[PDB]
Amino acid sequence: ACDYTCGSNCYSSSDVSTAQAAGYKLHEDGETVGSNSYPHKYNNYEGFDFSVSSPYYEWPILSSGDVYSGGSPGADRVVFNENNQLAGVITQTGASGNNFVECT
Ligand SMILES: [Ca+2]
Repeated sequence: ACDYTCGSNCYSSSDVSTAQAAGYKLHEDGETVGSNSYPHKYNNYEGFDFSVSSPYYEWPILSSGDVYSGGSPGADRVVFNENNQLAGVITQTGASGNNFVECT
């Protein structure tokens, strides 16, 4: 079973914790990786109901289980906040342009 399903990508709770730990470390180090500079601020224009408060940051999560190191980020992402609390798992998959949709 999937703890989080983004389009056709299945994710376990272990996948999301491994991702978030990598992103959070980069945020503490004031560093980024990839052409689009991740992690970077996430604005919740879509009004997703997060039970953790902002500021929020996004980091790519990959379908392969590897942690993101540069190269193609895919469409999925973890969103965490300033206290290193998980907000939710989101995707561009099924969404136009600059929208996101939640992972289910
Ligand atoms: Ca996995």
